[PDB]
Amino acid sequence: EELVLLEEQIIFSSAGDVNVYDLQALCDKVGWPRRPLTKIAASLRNSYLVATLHSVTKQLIGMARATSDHAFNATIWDVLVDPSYQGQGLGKALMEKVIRTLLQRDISNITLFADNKVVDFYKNLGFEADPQGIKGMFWYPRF
Amino acid sequence: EELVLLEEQIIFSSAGDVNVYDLQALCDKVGWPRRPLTKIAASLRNSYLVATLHSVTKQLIGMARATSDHAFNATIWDVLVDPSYQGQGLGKALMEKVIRTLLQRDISNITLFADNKVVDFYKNLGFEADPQGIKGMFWYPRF
Repeated sequence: EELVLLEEQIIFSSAGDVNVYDLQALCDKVGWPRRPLTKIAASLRNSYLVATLHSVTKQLIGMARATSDHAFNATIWDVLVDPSYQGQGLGKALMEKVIRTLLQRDISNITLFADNKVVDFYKNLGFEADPQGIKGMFWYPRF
Repeated sequence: EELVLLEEQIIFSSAGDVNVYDLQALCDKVGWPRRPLTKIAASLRNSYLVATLHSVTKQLIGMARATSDHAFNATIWDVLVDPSYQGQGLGKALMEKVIRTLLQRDISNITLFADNKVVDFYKNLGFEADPQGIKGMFWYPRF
């Protein structure tokens, strides 16, 4: 559940205790538009998994979460690493521990939706786009 | 929550009371491989929405479900209609009431993963594949 990955030491956790203001700040640094904090809070309590990287010298520096039906499917959302800490393998390690936690829970199929600029990053983790022509689709997206 | 769509009368419901054996039979008729009934049961209890079509003259004839983080995302899974009842607009109406229920709950982005043979069916409902080059990805899929 709580594990040191690096040594300042970077700690992984799947406790899911994220302060919504800390997450907002982290989303600001990576240039994300703000979303209502009560909604962020709702999304955290109702995610199947909330996985965090913290920097204790505790500062939140990464997050990934997933939705799931606890059986067949889990979809990963909102993966981000503090840009001051990128390039050090911390995103790659966050995702690995997320995938492994979901496999540990026997979830048959792990899914995500990837921006074009970050598709190769997911390929290198074992994700595969449009398997056998399956298409990811959104309802009237505004991106 | 419970609504008549057609008149035998076809009833829509979002109660989520699905007997796992009824669902297994319905999956058999559309030619789906079986999955462990305890897992199906788990997937039903832990879906954000379980939507059913029944034929009362009660026989289960359609289902759709979704996962969700109750805020920003909902992904639709396991949409099926009894093949004896296909072509009568019942799948199209099941999906509409699913989308509308999710919008009623203020979910920002509605997602699904579509087989190639059924992508146009979802387009005609307002879904859009690979918006701005986003790619749906699975982890080591075996399809």
